[PDB]
Amino acid sequence: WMPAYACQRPTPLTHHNTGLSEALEILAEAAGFEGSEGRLLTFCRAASVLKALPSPVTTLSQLQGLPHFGEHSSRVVQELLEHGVCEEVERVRRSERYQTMKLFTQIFGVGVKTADRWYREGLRTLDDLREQPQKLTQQQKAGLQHHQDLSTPVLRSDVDALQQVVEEAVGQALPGATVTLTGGFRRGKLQGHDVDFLITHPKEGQEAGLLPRVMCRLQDQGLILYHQHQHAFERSFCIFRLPQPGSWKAVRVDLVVAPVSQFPFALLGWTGSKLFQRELRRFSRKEKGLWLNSHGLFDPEQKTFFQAASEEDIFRHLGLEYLPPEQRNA
Ligand SMILES: Nc1ncnc2c1ncn2[C@@H]1O[C@H](COP(=O)(O)OP(=O)(O)OP(=O)(O)O)[C@@H](O)[C@H]1O
Ligand SMILES: [Mn+2]
Ligand SMILES: [Mn+2]
Repeated sequence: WMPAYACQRPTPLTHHNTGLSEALEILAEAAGFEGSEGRLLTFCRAASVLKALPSPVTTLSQLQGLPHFGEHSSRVVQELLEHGVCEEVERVRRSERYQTMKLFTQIFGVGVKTADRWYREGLRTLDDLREQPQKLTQQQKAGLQHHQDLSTPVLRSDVDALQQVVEEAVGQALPGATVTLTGGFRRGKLQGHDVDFLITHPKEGQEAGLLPRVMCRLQDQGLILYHQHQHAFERSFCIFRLPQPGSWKAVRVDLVVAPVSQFPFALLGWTGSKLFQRELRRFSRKEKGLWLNSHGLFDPEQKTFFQAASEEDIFRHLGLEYLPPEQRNA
Protein backbone atom coordinates (compact mmCIF):
# COMPACT_ATOMS: atom_id res chain seq x y z
CA TRP A 1 0.00 0.00 0.00
CA MET A 2 3.00 2.39 0.47
CA PRO A 3 5.58 2.87 -2.34
CA ALA A 4 9.14 1.62 -1.83
CA TYR A 5 11.03 4.80 -2.76
CA ALA A 6 10.79 7.90 -0.57
CA CYS A 7 10.47 10.00 -3.77
CA GLN A 8 7.23 8.17 -4.70
CA ARG A 9 5.36 9.20 -1.55
CA PRO A 10 4.66 12.36 0.40
CA THR A 11 6.47 12.71 3.69
CA PRO A 12 5.10 15.66 5.67
CA LEU A 13 6.97 17.73 8.25
CA THR A 14 4.92 16.49 11.21
CA HIS A 15 3.89 12.88 11.82
CA HIS A 16 2.52 10.33 14.28
CA ASN A 17 5.61 8.20 15.07
CA THR A 18 8.31 10.57 16.31
CA GLY A 19 9.45 8.35 19.18
CA LEU A 20 9.93 5.37 16.88
CA SER A 21 11.61 7.24 14.02
CA GLU A 22 13.97 9.02 16.48
CA ALA A 23 15.06 5.71 17.94
CA LEU A 24 15.77 4.23 14.49
CA GLU A 25 17.64 7.40 13.49
CA ILE A 26 19.92 7.09 16.54
CA LEU A 27 20.84 3.63 15.29
CA ALA A 28 21.32 4.96 11.72
CA GLU A 29 23.58 7.75 12.96
CA ALA A 30 25.66 5.35 15.09
CA ALA A 31 26.09 3.05 12.13
CA GLY A 32 27.42 5.99 10.04
CA PHE A 33 29.88 6.80 12.85
CA GLU A 34 31.28 3.29 12.47
CA GLY A 35 31.51 3.51 8.65
CA SER A 36 28.57 1.05 8.29
CA GLU A 37 26.90 2.74 5.32
CA GLY A 38 24.50 -0.14 4.45
CA ARG A 39 23.18 -0.30 8.02
CA LEU A 40 22.82 3.53 8.06
CA LEU A 41 20.69 3.51 4.91
CA THR A 42 18.58 0.57 6.14
CA PHE A 43 17.67 2.27 9.44
CA CYS A 44 17.11 5.63 7.65
CA ARG A 45 14.69 4.00 5.21
CA ALA A 46 12.69 2.31 8.01
CA ALA A 47 12.46 5.57 9.95
CA SER A 48 11.23 7.32 6.78
CA VAL A 49 8.44 4.72 6.32
CA LEU A 50 7.14 5.55 9.80
CA LYS A 51 7.16 9.27 8.89
CA ALA A 52 4.86 8.62 5.93
CA LEU A 53 2.23 6.66 7.93
CA PRO A 54 -1.11 8.36 8.50
CA SER A 55 -1.55 6.96 12.06
CA PRO A 56 0.53 6.13 15.10
CA VAL A 57 1.96 2.62 15.35
CA THR A 58 0.44 1.33 18.60
CA THR A 59 0.81 -2.47 18.04
CA LEU A 60 3.36 -4.53 15.98
CA SER A 61 0.46 -5.66 13.72
CA GLN A 62 0.63 -2.28 11.98
CA LEU A 63 4.11 -3.19 10.59
CA GLN A 64 2.47 -5.65 8.12
CA GLY A 65 2.98 -5.00 4.40
CA LEU A 66 5.45 -2.11 4.87
CA PRO A 67 8.61 -1.93 2.73
CA HIS A 68 12.08 -1.62 4.29
CA PHE A 69 11.01 -3.09 7.64
CA GLY A 70 13.38 -5.99 8.11
CA GLU A 71 13.99 -7.98 11.28
CA HIS A 72 16.24 -5.55 13.14
CA SER A 73 14.14 -2.40 12.67
CA SER A 74 11.03 -4.46 13.60
CA ARG A 75 12.66 -5.63 16.86
CA VAL A 76 13.54 -2.07 17.81
CA VAL A 77 9.90 -0.95 17.37
CA GLN A 78 8.65 -4.10 19.19
CA GLU A 79 10.76 -3.32 22.27
CA LEU A 80 9.61 0.30 22.29
CA LEU A 81 5.91 -0.71 22.11
CA GLU A 82 6.18 -3.49 24.72
CA HIS A 83 8.70 -2.00 27.16
CA GLY A 84 8.76 1.77 26.45
CA VAL A 85 12.51 1.53 25.80
CA CYS A 86 14.96 -0.27 23.51
CA GLU A 87 18.10 -1.62 25.24
CA GLU A 88 20.26 -1.29 22.08
CA VAL A 89 19.27 2.39 21.60
CA GLU A 90 19.92 3.22 25.28
CA ARG A 91 23.36 1.55 25.12
CA VAL A 92 24.22 3.65 22.05
CA ARG A 93 23.04 6.86 23.77
CA ARG A 94 25.13 6.14 26.86
CA SER A 95 28.28 5.13 24.95
CA GLU A 96 31.33 7.35 24.99
CA ARG A 97 32.05 6.55 21.33
CA TYR A 98 28.60 7.72 20.19
CA GLN A 99 28.54 10.79 22.45
CA THR A 100 32.02 11.86 21.30
CA MET A 101 31.38 11.25 17.61
CA LYS A 102 28.14 13.28 17.90
CA LEU A 103 30.03 16.05 19.73
CA PHE A 104 32.81 16.23 17.13
CA THR A 105 30.79 15.75 13.95
CA GLN A 106 28.39 18.57 14.96
CA ILE A 107 31.27 21.05 14.90
CA PHE A 108 31.36 23.21 11.76
CA GLY A 109 33.89 21.72 9.31
CA VAL A 110 34.17 18.27 10.99
CA GLY A 111 33.04 15.10 9.23
CA VAL A 112 32.95 11.48 10.33
CA LYS A 113 36.51 10.66 9.19
CA THR A 114 38.02 13.61 11.09
CA ALA A 115 35.89 12.90 14.20
CA ASP A 116 36.87 9.21 14.18
CA ARG A 117 40.59 10.13 13.74
CA TRP A 118 40.38 12.42 16.73
CA TYR A 119 38.57 9.75 18.78
CA ARG A 120 41.22 7.17 17.95
CA GLU A 121 43.92 9.71 19.01
CA GLY A 122 42.34 10.06 22.46
CA LEU A 123 40.51 13.37 22.04
CA ARG A 124 37.11 13.54 23.82
CA THR A 125 36.05 17.08 24.63
CA LEU A 126 35.88 20.49 23.04
CA ASP A 127 38.62 21.63 25.42
CA ASP A 128 40.80 18.74 24.21
CA LEU A 129 40.46 20.17 20.68
CA ARG A 130 41.28 23.71 21.85
CA GLU A 131 44.45 22.36 23.50
CA GLN A 132 45.59 21.04 20.04
CA PRO A 133 45.04 23.94 17.65
CA GLN A 134 47.60 22.58 15.19
CA LYS A 135 45.15 19.68 14.58
CA LEU A 136 42.36 22.11 13.46
CA THR A 137 41.54 23.82 10.18
CA GLN A 138 40.61 27.51 10.23
CA GLN A 139 36.98 26.43 9.61
CA GLN A 140 37.05 24.09 12.60
CA LYS A 141 38.64 26.81 14.78
CA ALA A 142 35.74 29.08 13.84
CA GLY A 143 33.27 26.27 14.60
CA LEU A 144 34.81 25.89 18.07
CA GLN A 145 34.86 29.62 18.74
CA HIS A 146 31.10 29.78 18.11
CA HIS A 147 30.05 26.32 19.14
CA GLN A 148 27.44 27.36 21.75
CA ASP A 149 25.53 29.55 19.25
CA LEU A 150 25.96 27.01 16.46
CA SER A 151 24.39 24.29 18.71
CA THR A 152 21.36 26.56 19.32
CA PRO A 153 18.56 25.76 16.81
CA VAL A 154 18.17 28.38 14.10
CA LEU A 155 14.61 29.73 14.11
CA ARG A 156 12.30 30.90 11.32
CA SER A 157 12.62 34.43 12.72
CA ASP A 158 16.41 34.20 12.29
CA VAL A 159 15.89 32.96 8.74
CA ASP A 160 13.66 35.89 7.87
CA ALA A 161 16.23 38.42 9.18
CA LEU A 162 19.07 36.69 7.36
CA GLN A 163 17.16 36.48 4.10
CA GLN A 164 16.54 40.25 4.32
CA VAL A 165 20.27 41.15 4.62
CA VAL A 166 21.26 38.63 1.92
CA GLU A 167 18.55 39.96 -0.41
CA GLU A 168 19.64 43.56 0.27
CA ALA A 169 23.29 42.76 -0.49
CA VAL A 170 22.42 40.74 -3.62
CA GLY A 171 20.05 43.52 -4.87
CA GLN A 172 22.59 46.29 -4.33
CA ALA A 173 25.40 44.28 -6.00
CA LEU A 174 23.32 43.29 -9.01
CA PRO A 175 19.77 44.48 -9.71
CA GLY A 176 17.74 41.53 -11.04
CA ALA A 177 19.71 38.81 -9.19
CA THR A 178 17.54 36.59 -7.01
CA VAL A 179 17.83 34.85 -3.62
CA THR A 180 15.94 31.61 -2.96
CA LEU A 181 15.67 30.00 0.49
CA THR A 182 16.43 26.29 0.19
CA GLY A 183 17.34 23.49 2.66
CA GLY A 184 15.09 22.42 5.50
CA PHE A 185 13.43 25.79 5.85
CA ARG A 186 12.10 25.55 2.28
CA ARG A 187 10.61 22.16 3.35
CA GLY A 188 8.66 23.99 6.09
CA LYS A 189 10.91 23.22 9.08
CA LEU A 190 10.48 25.53 12.06
CA GLN A 191 14.06 25.05 13.13
CA GLY A 192 17.42 24.03 11.67
CA HIS A 193 21.19 23.89 12.01
CA ASP A 194 21.89 26.46 9.26
CA VAL A 195 20.22 28.51 6.53
CA ASP A 196 20.79 27.66 2.85
CA PHE A 197 20.34 30.21 0.03
CA LEU A 198 20.61 29.73 -3.74
CA ILE A 199 21.54 32.79 -5.81
CA THR A 200 21.14 33.25 -9.58
CA HIS A 201 20.35 35.80 -12.32
CA PRO A 202 17.91 35.27 -15.25
CA LYS A 203 20.63 36.09 -17.85
CA GLU A 204 23.22 33.29 -18.00
CA GLY A 205 26.65 34.66 -16.98
CA GLN A 206 25.44 37.80 -15.18
CA GLU A 207 26.01 35.85 -11.92
CA ALA A 208 29.80 35.88 -12.53
CA GLY A 209 31.63 37.68 -9.74
CA LEU A 210 28.42 38.30 -7.82
CA LEU A 211 29.23 36.32 -4.68
CA PRO A 212 32.43 38.16 -3.74
CA ARG A 213 30.54 41.46 -4.10
CA VAL A 214 27.72 40.19 -1.88
CA MET A 215 30.30 39.05 0.67
CA CYS A 216 32.09 42.41 0.63
CA ARG A 217 28.79 44.18 1.32
CA LEU A 218 27.91 41.83 4.20
CA GLN A 219 31.42 42.02 5.66
CA ASP A 220 31.30 45.82 5.69
CA GLN A 221 28.04 45.76 7.65
CA GLY A 222 29.67 43.71 10.40
CA LEU A 223 27.53 40.70 9.61
CA ILE A 224 30.27 38.13 8.88
CA LEU A 225 32.29 36.22 11.48
CA TYR A 226 33.71 33.63 9.13
CA HIS A 227 33.72 33.19 5.36
CA GLN A 228 35.28 30.48 3.13
CA HIS A 229 34.81 31.25 -0.55
CA GLN A 230 35.37 28.44 -3.00
CA HIS A 231 35.31 28.86 -6.79
CA ALA A 232 30.82 22.35 -8.32
CA PHE A 233 29.02 25.61 -7.78
CA GLU A 234 30.67 28.73 -6.49
CA ARG A 235 29.81 28.87 -2.78
CA SER A 236 30.55 30.58 0.51
CA PHE A 237 30.08 28.62 3.75
CA CYS A 238 29.77 31.30 6.39
CA ILE A 239 29.09 32.13 9.98
CA PHE A 240 26.95 35.30 10.24
CA ARG A 241 26.74 37.56 13.30
CA LEU A 242 22.97 37.99 13.60
CA PRO A 243 21.94 40.99 15.71
CA GLN A 244 19.24 40.40 18.25
CA PRO A 245 17.58 42.65 20.82
CA GLY A 246 20.34 43.31 23.36
CA SER A 247 22.75 40.71 22.00
CA TRP A 248 23.80 38.67 18.92
CA LYS A 249 23.95 35.09 17.74
CA ALA A 250 26.34 33.33 15.40
CA VAL A 251 24.46 31.45 12.65
CA ARG A 252 25.67 29.15 9.89
CA VAL A 253 24.66 30.26 6.40
CA ASP A 254 25.51 28.53 3.10
CA LEU A 255 25.39 30.71 -0.02
CA VAL A 256 25.45 28.92 -3.37
CA VAL A 257 25.50 30.51 -6.83
CA ALA A 258 24.15 28.58 -9.79
CA PRO A 259 23.85 29.64 -13.43
CA VAL A 260 20.16 29.90 -14.30
CA SER A 261 20.32 26.97 -16.76
CA GLN A 262 21.17 24.71 -13.77
CA PHE A 263 18.93 26.46 -11.20
CA PRO A 264 16.12 23.80 -11.15
CA PHE A 265 18.64 21.00 -10.52
CA ALA A 266 20.40 23.07 -7.87
CA LEU A 267 17.14 24.00 -6.13
CA LEU A 268 16.04 20.34 -6.17
CA GLY A 269 19.40 19.10 -4.83
CA TRP A 270 19.70 21.79 -2.15
CA THR A 271 16.11 21.45 -0.86
CA GLY A 272 16.60 17.87 0.41
CA SER A 273 15.88 16.11 2.58
CA LYS A 274 19.21 14.30 2.33
CA LEU A 275 17.42 10.90 2.26
CA PHE A 276 14.81 12.16 -0.21
CA GLN A 277 17.53 13.21 -2.65
CA ARG A 278 19.47 9.98 -2.21
CA GLU A 279 16.28 8.06 -3.00
CA LEU A 280 15.38 10.30 -5.94
CA ARG A 281 18.86 9.74 -7.45
CA ARG A 282 18.71 5.99 -6.82
CA PHE A 283 15.27 5.94 -8.44
CA SER A 284 16.53 7.89 -11.49
CA ARG A 285 19.49 5.54 -12.01
CA LYS A 286 17.79 2.24 -11.23
CA GLU A 287 14.28 2.79 -12.60
CA LYS A 288 14.89 5.31 -15.41
CA GLY A 289 18.55 4.85 -16.44
CA LEU A 290 19.34 8.54 -15.84
CA TRP A 291 22.00 10.10 -13.65
CA LEU A 292 20.64 12.97 -11.51
CA ASN A 293 22.72 15.49 -9.59
CA SER A 294 22.59 19.16 -8.54
CA HIS A 295 23.80 20.25 -12.03
CA GLY A 296 21.63 18.21 -14.36
CA LEU A 297 19.96 15.03 -15.51
CA PHE A 298 22.21 12.96 -17.83
CA ASP A 299 21.36 10.02 -20.08
CA PRO A 300 24.64 8.03 -20.17
CA GLU A 301 23.57 5.91 -23.20
CA GLN A 302 22.62 8.94 -25.36
CA LYS A 303 25.13 11.36 -23.77
CA THR A 304 22.42 14.02 -23.40
CA PHE A 305 21.39 16.52 -20.69
CA PHE A 306 17.72 17.25 -19.92
CA GLN A 307 16.66 20.92 -20.25
CA ALA A 308 14.46 21.77 -17.23
CA ALA A 309 12.86 25.12 -16.41
CA SER A 310 11.42 23.94 -13.07
CA GLU A 311 11.53 21.18 -10.47
CA GLU A 312 8.14 20.08 -11.87
CA ASP A 313 9.84 19.48 -15.27
CA ILE A 314 12.37 17.16 -13.59
CA PHE A 315 9.75 15.12 -11.69
CA ARG A 316 7.67 14.78 -14.90
CA HIS A 317 10.72 13.64 -16.92
CA LEU A 318 11.41 10.91 -14.32
CA GLY A 319 7.76 9.75 -14.37
CA LEU A 320 7.12 10.85 -10.78
CA GLU A 321 4.15 12.76 -9.40
CA TYR A 322 5.31 16.16 -8.25
CA LEU A 323 6.01 16.58 -4.54
CA PRO A 324 6.24 20.08 -3.18
CA PRO A 325 9.16 20.79 -0.78
CA GLU A 326 7.06 20.31 2.38
CA GLN A 327 6.36 16.70 1.26
CA ARG A 328 10.08 15.87 0.79
CA ASN A 329 10.73 15.42 4.54
CA ALA A 330 11.93 11.85 4.18
N1 LIG B 1 27.35 22.86 3.38
C1 LIG B 1 26.80 22.03 2.45
N2 LIG B 1 27.57 21.23 1.66
C2 LIG B 1 27.04 20.41 0.73
N3 LIG B 1 25.71 20.30 0.51
C3 LIG B 1 24.82 21.05 1.24
C4 LIG B 1 25.33 21.97 2.28
N4 LIG B 1 24.27 22.58 2.84
C5 LIG B 1 23.17 22.08 2.22
N5 LIG B 1 23.49 21.16 1.27
C6 LIG B 1 22.54 20.43 0.37
O1 LIG B 1 21.22 20.93 0.55
C7 LIG B 1 20.37 19.97 1.21
C8 LIG B 1 20.19 20.45 2.64
O2 LIG B 1 21.39 20.24 3.39
P1 LIG B 1 21.58 20.67 4.94
O3 LIG B 1 22.77 19.96 5.48
O4 LIG B 1 21.58 22.18 5.10
O5 LIG B 1 20.26 20.00 5.59
P2 LIG B 1 18.78 20.65 5.73
O6 LIG B 1 17.85 19.69 5.03
O7 LIG B 1 18.85 22.09 5.28
O8 LIG B 1 18.44 20.52 7.31
P3 LIG B 1 19.21 21.33 8.49
O9 LIG B 1 20.17 22.25 7.77
O10 LIG B 1 18.16 22.03 9.29
O11 LIG B 1 19.93 20.26 9.29
C9 LIG B 1 21.04 18.61 1.09
O12 LIG B 1 20.28 17.76 0.19
C10 LIG B 1 22.45 18.92 0.61
O13 LIG B 1 22.74 18.22 -0.61
MN1 LIG C 1 20.30 23.47 5.97
MN1 LIG D 1 23.76 23.87 4.60
